[PDB]
Amino acid sequence: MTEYKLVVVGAGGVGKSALTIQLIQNHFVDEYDPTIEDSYRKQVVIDGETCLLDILDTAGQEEYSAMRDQYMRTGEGFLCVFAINNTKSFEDIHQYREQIKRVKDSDDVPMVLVGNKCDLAARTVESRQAQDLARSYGIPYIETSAKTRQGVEDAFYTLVREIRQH
Ligand SMILES: Nc1nc2c(ncn2[C@@H]2O[C@H](COP(=O)(O)OP(=O)(O)NP(=O)(O)O)[C@@H](O)[C@H]2O)c(=O)[nH]1
Ligand SMILES: [Ca+2]
Ligand SMILES: [Ca+2]
Ligand SMILES: [Mg+2]
Ligand SMILES: [Mg+2]
Repeated sequence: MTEYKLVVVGAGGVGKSALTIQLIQNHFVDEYDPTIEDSYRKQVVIDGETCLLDILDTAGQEEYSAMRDQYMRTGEGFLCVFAINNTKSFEDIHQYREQIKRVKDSDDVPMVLVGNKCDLAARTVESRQAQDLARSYGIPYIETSAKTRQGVEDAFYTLVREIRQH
């Protein structure tokens, strides 16, 4: 069956693990345990196609930035996550996109911009600002909440649909 290699990237604490675990395991991780690098696999049907999602949950702590090159080489599609209550995390997106662009030597890498924690009211990144960033990258913007599950499947499945346009 077709396999899709997804990689979830973004600053520390934005909810990469919580999103991935919500998708794969259907529960919300409330506690905060920083990730080094974990892998998840699951067979799922997306638009009629049985496929295997292979998902890499990466480190947001800058200490582990040396590991990015390796996972960017291997990944087919990138979920670029910030939190809508973390302006700095939104600004950090560009450094991830730029490295992906270098490593892939490509301006057309399958990606989806994700504004997570949309259940929280302390928003400092408005939808339109993120829409604009995604537009400049040629990619979709989707808001999510790992806590409520809002948008979670949509974000990951959209990334599969972007890889398929590639
Ligand atoms: N309210 C709310 N809290 C969230 C959401 N996603 C994550 N959190 C919380 O934010 C904290 C960090 O989540 P986590 O998934 O561990 O972030 P991370 O991006 O994987 N961290 P790291 O980069 O260090 O591995 C946790 O306490 C988690 O419960 C969300 O959608 N809504
Ligand atoms: Ca829980
Ligand atoms: Ca692009
Ligand atoms: Mg994590
Ligand atoms: Mg503002």
